[PDB]
Amino acid sequence: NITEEFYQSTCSAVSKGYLSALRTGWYTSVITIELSNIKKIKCNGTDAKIKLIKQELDKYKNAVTELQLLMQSTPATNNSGRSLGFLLGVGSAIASGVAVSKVLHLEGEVNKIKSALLSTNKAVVSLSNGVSVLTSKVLDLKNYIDKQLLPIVNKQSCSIPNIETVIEFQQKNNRLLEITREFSVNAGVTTPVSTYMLTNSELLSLINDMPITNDQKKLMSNNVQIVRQQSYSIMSIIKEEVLAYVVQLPLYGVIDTPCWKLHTSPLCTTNTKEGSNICLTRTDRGWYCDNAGSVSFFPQAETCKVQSNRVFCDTMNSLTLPSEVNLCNVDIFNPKYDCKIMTSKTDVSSSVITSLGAIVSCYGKTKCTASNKNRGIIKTFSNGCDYVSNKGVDTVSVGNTLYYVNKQEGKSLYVKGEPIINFYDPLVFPSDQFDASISQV
Amino acid sequence: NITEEFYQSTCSAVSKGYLSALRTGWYTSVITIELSNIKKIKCNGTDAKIKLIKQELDKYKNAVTELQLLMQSTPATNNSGRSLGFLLGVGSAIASGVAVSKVLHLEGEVNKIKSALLSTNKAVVSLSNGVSVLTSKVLDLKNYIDKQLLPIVNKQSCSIPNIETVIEFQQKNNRLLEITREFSVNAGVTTP
Amino acid sequence: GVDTVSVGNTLYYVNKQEGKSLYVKGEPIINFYDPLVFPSDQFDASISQV
Amino acid sequence: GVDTVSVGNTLYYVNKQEGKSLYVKGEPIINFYDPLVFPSDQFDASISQV
Amino acid sequence: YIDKQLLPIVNKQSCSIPNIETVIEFQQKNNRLLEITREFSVNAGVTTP
Ligand SMILES: [Cl-]
Ligand SMILES: [Cl-]
Ligand SMILES: [Cl-]
Ligand SMILES: [Cl-]
Repeated sequence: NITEEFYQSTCSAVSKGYLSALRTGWYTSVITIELSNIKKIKCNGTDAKIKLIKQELDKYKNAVTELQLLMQSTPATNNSGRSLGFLLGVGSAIASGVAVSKVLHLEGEVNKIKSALLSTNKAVVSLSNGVSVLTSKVLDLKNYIDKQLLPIVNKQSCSIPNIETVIEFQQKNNRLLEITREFSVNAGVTTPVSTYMLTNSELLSLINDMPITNDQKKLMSNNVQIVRQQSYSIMSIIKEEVLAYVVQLPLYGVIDTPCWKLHTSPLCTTNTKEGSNICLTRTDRGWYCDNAGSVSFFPQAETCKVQSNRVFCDTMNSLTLPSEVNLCNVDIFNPKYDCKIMTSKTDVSSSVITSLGAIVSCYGKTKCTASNKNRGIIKTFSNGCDYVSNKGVDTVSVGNTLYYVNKQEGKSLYVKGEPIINFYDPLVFPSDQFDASISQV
Repeated sequence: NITEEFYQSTCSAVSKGYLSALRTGWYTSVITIELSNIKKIKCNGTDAKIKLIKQELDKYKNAVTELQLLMQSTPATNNSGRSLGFLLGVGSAIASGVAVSKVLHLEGEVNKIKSALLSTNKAVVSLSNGVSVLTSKVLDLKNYIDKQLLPIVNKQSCSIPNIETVIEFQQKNNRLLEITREFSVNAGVTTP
Repeated sequence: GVDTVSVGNTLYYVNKQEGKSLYVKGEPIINFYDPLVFPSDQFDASISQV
Repeated sequence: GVDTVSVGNTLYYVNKQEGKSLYVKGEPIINFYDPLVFPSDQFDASISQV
Repeated sequence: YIDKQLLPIVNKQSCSIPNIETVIEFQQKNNRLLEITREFSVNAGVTTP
């Protein structure tokens, strides 16, 4: 159950009650498509059905050629001031998948995988470097072409195939064309992993066969759409009648730990004289999750995805902070943690839509209200930082900007308190601390 | 007519003459596709045209199953120093649409919409919360499957369909597959 | 009359939209400040704050 | 010889690109500054500006 | 004709489904055999004209 508290003293709000799903590691599987090595199409027969097969077989060959050009390259990808995102480190997202992909280029490795998938479509292979991976065969075009399409290709006659075969081949070949299509506009690396790359059935099956915890299996299976978004597909090799690409799946080593979202907004004095005011803003906004005795902090919004009451985050875009970082919500002047803030003289009106309400920073001549769809305006905000819950409120207006509030169910608590900006003498207040803290000020 | 002035004193330039089109609010409509509830495909006939229909009908079922898994989740999305972007507030882009979506989960609301779109493909429905929305039916696979594909599915015979029907069904079903495709890689929320 | 502009190793194509430009001459305001007391560490500031 | 690096709760995989690294030893330059007069609010600065 | 055009659909469990034009063509070629047999069977093996 989601709850929320607004702190009038620091113009901020915390949303509690969430459960964690943090990607901590990676699992790499090798997906294969068995290809038919065919060059020639020996047939002088000008039959329309033969022509259609020839045309489809031509797309097949171009895809293979196109993929071979992609294989020649080494896979790579590249993954505000009121946020602490600049403090983050820089990881290499597909470094694990690429490491596996490089092994696949070694001679014998390809033939090793093909041997394992000879009788079955699912196997575990020991790679020459000494790493085991789940290998899977999702499509056998080699079988279909050699079994259904050989007499119309390998011979001058060329017994004209039925129309249903022409349709069927286009259906089966289509997946190869789409995979090639995605890789070719993404330089061999795609994310999220599409259903062309890995169908819902294949992914669910892969998850079940992943030797992970039953909780992780359940978690990933109920949130496949999120798993896809946190996954990469890496074109590896197309060699000796087999296309292979590495699918890099998220590993959730942290599950069901409490998470909370911190919302922040500018806190300024409200003197009538324009420009005689000083401002203060908490800069530690973002997602927080308890994690191994510390706290994983995610400054950027893109990093975390919320499903009902569970938060999916990526640890690569996080900081590991002392748990005392939470003290900034209760006592920003606490002696255990130096709470991060920024100062300014620019008192501009704005609103932050929270999980269960809205924070309004209203300054100057700005019209700031909250409304119900039926009644209309039910609250007019005064200058300063204020808050309203989503219960009974549908929209909030700050100036010419109308915000819809989240209609998530849950209780809000208004924690009254003197705005801390009132504690500072404007005559000696440093209003040029773009990245600062309580003690630094 | 566009004009422009450069101010040498402050190293800046202003381009005038433009007309506004500002998004100030949101309008939410409910788009519907009538689906045929089919499980079984009773037919032992190994005819190639039957096989193609079966395969296409299998994609249809997987799409439905895939969408049902997506429905289980609550929709959400996340929408330099020389710019003042850091001064901006933080809205919730799909808060209005999601609010409508939640109403649709309430029992009776679904049947209420289906009743309005019974005779027409365009109607306005009063939702139980007290909000009216334009509702639209853009595809009726329920009609097509039950009218063109029932004898080849509901019975052991299974009178083999013409090749043109096999083509036609793939054409109509394709849209459902693509919609499902977009939702599945976008966690149920797409834009544009 | 201009199609491109080059600054260092960077070539910019200009927009070929039709319309009149006006060059408003004026003393660069940076010349009004004494460098000895000029605060050059105001990342987010204003005229009065400087 | 290294495959991963862990900082706090964050596990980074390292690039397995082949190539030689050189560790150039040297006194951390932060040790050269007196903290009593060190400007720690220079968001965009330089050696001489500090 | 049978051994060249119709063997895979007869000699094997698969049975790669033949095109519709072959179905038509075989009926055309086979027809003559059926008619010859037809004439002989109502004429006790001797026909004239
Ligand atoms: Cl045919
Ligand atoms: Cl909105
Ligand atoms: Cl350019
Ligand atoms: Cl990593």
